[PDB]
Amino acid sequence: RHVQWCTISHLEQKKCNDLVGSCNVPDITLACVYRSSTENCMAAIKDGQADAMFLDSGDVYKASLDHYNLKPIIAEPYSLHRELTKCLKHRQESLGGDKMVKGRYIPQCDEKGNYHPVQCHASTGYCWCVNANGEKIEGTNTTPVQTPPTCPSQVLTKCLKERQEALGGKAIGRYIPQCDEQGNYRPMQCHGSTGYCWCVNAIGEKIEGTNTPPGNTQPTCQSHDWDTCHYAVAVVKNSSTFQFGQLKGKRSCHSGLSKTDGWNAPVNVFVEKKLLPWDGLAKGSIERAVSKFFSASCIPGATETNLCKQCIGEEEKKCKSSHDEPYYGDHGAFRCLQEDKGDVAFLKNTALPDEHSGVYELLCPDNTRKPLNKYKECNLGKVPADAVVTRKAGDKTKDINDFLLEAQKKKCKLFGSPHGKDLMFDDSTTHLAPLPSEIDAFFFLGVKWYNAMKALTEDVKLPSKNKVRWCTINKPEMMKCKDWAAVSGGAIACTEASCPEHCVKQILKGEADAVTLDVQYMYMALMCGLLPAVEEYPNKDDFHPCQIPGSTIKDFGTKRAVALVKKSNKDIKWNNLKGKKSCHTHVGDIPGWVIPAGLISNQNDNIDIESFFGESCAPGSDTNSKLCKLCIGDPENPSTRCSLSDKEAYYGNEGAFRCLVEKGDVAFVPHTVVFANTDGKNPAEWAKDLKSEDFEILCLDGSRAPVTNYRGCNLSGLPPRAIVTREESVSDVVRILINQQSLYGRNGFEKDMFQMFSSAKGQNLLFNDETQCLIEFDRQPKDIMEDYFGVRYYTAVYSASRSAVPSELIPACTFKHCSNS
Ligand SMILES: NC1=N[C@H]2[C@H](CO)N=C(N)N3C[C@@H](OS(=O)(=O)O)C(O)(O)[C@]23N1
Repeated sequence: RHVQWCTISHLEQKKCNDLVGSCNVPDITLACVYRSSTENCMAAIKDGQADAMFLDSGDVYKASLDHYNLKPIIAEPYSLHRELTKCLKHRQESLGGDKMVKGRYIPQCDEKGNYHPVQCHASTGYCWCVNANGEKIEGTNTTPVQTPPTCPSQVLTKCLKERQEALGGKAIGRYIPQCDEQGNYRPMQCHGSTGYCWCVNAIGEKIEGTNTPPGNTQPTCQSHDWDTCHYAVAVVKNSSTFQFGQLKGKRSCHSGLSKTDGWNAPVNVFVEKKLLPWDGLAKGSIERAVSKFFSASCIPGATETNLCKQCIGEEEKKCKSSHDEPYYGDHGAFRCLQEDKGDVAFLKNTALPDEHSGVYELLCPDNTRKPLNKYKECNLGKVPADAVVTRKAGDKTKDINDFLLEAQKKKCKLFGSPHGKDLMFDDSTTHLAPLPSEIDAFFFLGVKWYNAMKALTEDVKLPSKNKVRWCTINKPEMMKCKDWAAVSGGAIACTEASCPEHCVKQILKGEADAVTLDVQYMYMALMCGLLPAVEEYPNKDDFHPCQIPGSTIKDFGTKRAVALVKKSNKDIKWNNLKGKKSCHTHVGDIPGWVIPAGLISNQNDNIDIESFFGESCAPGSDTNSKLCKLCIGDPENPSTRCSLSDKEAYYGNEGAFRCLVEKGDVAFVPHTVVFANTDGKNPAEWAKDLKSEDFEILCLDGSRAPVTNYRGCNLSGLPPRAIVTREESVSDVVRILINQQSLYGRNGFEKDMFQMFSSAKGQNLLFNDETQCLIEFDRQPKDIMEDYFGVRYYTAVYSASRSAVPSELIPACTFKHCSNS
C-alpha cells in the first residue's frame, strides 16, 4: 500500500522526504511527488499523479469545482463554545421521553458528567461496558443473576493524558501541562524550568501574544475558552499610525491570492466598508479592483503586476503559490511585514508571534489598534478549517487516513521541520482526524463561507421568494410538476433528483425549495435543519380544516399502530408478549414493524425482535428464521413463503389480521385493519361476519381496551407526511402553497385546470393521492423532534434522542462551521 503526497515547493518536498525515512508506518509507504504550485498539485491529484495534499479552506473550495473534483477528508477538530457532556445530554433526553413508555434506559453519569464505564438498565437488571461516547461495548452484557462486569477505566482527558505522556514513567527540564479539577487545561501554563508563562484555551491551544519571560507581567488569561476557530487578522507594526479605513495606497502582504485569511476575509471587509469601489462582476475582477487599492503588494498567485511587486521569489518562483516564494503563506506574509516590504500583513491568529512584548499589534476594522492577544475582538472574521483533500472518488481515502492515524500514534514529525514553517501541514496543527464520510466542501466550509467565496467569483442570482422550486424523485413526478408550472403563472418550478435524500441536499444547497417526505426521512431532514412548512392532512371524515384554514383540527386522521389481540386471550398483556406468537404486516412497515421493534428494543436492551417472540410471521425476514414459521405462503403452492408480495397469505394489513385469527396471539397493524375486516365487511370465509367486539388492543400500561379507543390505547400514532424547506423559506413556501391549493386543491377555484392531489401520469406523484389538503405546520416552542414526531413516536422509534444516525448524511449535514454574523 502506498500514499503519494503532493508537495508544492522544494522545501516541502524536502520535509516530505524526511518523513519517508523517519516515519515508519507498517503496511503503508509514503512517497513524495513535487509540483511547482498549489494548483499544479490539485491537477496532479485529479490526474492520479498523486493522492493527497493539505489545502487552505479557500483552495478546498476551488478544488471542489468541476475543474479538479477534489474533496476534504481529514482536518483538525475545532470547537465553537462549551457544550454539555454527552452523558448529561443523554440523561436529559431520555428523561424527557414519553413517560408512558416505561422501563427505558437512563444513563448513569459521574461527578465530572461523564459516563460511568459500567452502565445498567434498571428495569431489566442488565449491565454492560461503554466507551467514552456511552456506546455499548458489544459482548459485555451481564444478566442480573451475575455481578456487574469489570469495565476498563475512562480514557483520560487531553491534559491528563499529555501530563502522563510528559512524565512517561519517571519530566525534569521539560514542560508538564497543568490541569484543573475537571481535567481541562488551566488558563495559565508555565514552563517548570525556563520560568516562561503563557495562556492556553480549554483544550490546551496556546493563545498568541501571551508568552511571557520570567520577571515580567503576564497578560490576563481567559477562563473557559472553548472558541477554537481560527481568526483572520491584519497585523501591523506599532511604528506606523494609520487605521484600517486608511488602507488605500498602502503596501500589503497577503498569505496568498486563494487563501481565505489572505484574500477572502480582507476583501470581504473591504467591500462591506466600501473601501473598494466594487460590488459585482460588472466592475471587472476583484483582483483588478484590489490592484487599484494598494500601491504595491505581495499576493502569491496574483497576475496583476503591482500585486506581485513586493514578493522576493527568485525568477519563475516569484509570486508563486509555493514556499519557494519566501513571502508565501501566513509566515511568509508576516516575514514580508517584518522586513518592511509591506505596511500590513493579512494572515490568521495562529501565525502571530507567541511573545506578548514586541513591535506588532492588530489593525481592527473599527479603525482602532489592539494587542496581539486580542484577536478575538480585533479580526476580519472567523475562517473555516483547512483540510487534507483527495479525489472525490475516494479510492485512496482509507490509505491516507490509516497512514496519518498511525503516523500520529507513533508521534512522527508531521507538524514541524528545520527546513521551514507550515511545510506539508500547518505548524499549529496538533491532531488530524477523519471527516464525516459524506462530507464535501459545502458541508465542510458551511453555507455562509461557501456562498461568500462563490460571491467573489460570480454574480450569484438569488432565486425569487415568489417561486417554489419543487424537487421530484422520478420522471412521472417531473412531468406532473411541469404541468403544475404551466398553470402556476411562475409560482412553481421543478428540479430533479434520484431520491428524497438527494432532494434534502438540494434544498440545503439552495438548488430547490420544497419536497414532500415520508416519515422515514424526517429524522434526517430535521437533523440537517430543515423544517416542516405544511403537512398532508389525510382525514376523509372531517373537511372543516381544509375549508376554513387555521381552524382547530379534532382528529388529524393519521394511522395509529396498535397491538391487536383476541377477546378470548385474557392472559396476554403488553408486558408479557415475550415468547408469544406475533403477526407483522411486513419488515419495514412503520405501524407493523418499526414502532413495535422500537418499543421492544427500548425495553429489552436492544434484544432482537426476532429473538423476542416465539414463532412469528413477518414477511421480508429470512425463510429459516422464527419470524417465518407462522407464514403460510401461497395457498396455490408453487415457494413464495415469507415473501414481500400478495403471494404470502399473511402479507399486508389484511394478511397480518389473518395471521392473528388463524394462528397467533398478537398482530401489529394500523387501527383501521380490524374495522375494515370484521362486521362482515370482508366477504372471504376466514372473516365470515367476524365481530369487531371480538378483539381488543393492548395499552402500554398492561391494561387493555376495545378497538374503538385506539386514540388512547395504542403503541404510537404516526405523524403526517410533511413538506419541508429551509427555515428562512417556510413563510414563502406556506404562502405560495396555500394559494396554489385555493386554485387546484380538492375545492380549488380552478380545479378544472389542474389537480394537485391526482394525476393520470401515476399514483401519489408529489403528494399522496388521498391527501385532503395541506395544513400549515403550527410551530410550537419546543424541540422540533418532539414537535413534528410527537413525544410517543419520538420515544418509541428514536429513544427521544438527537443521536440516532439513520442516514450517513447526518454527520455531514450537522458538521459545525466557523462563520460570522
Ligand atoms: N405542531 C404540531 N402540530 C401537530 C400536527 C398534527 O396535528 N403536526 C404534527 N406532526 N404534530 C405531531 C403531533 O404530536 S402528538 O403528540 O399530538 O402526536 C402534534 O399534534 O403535536 C403536531 N404538532
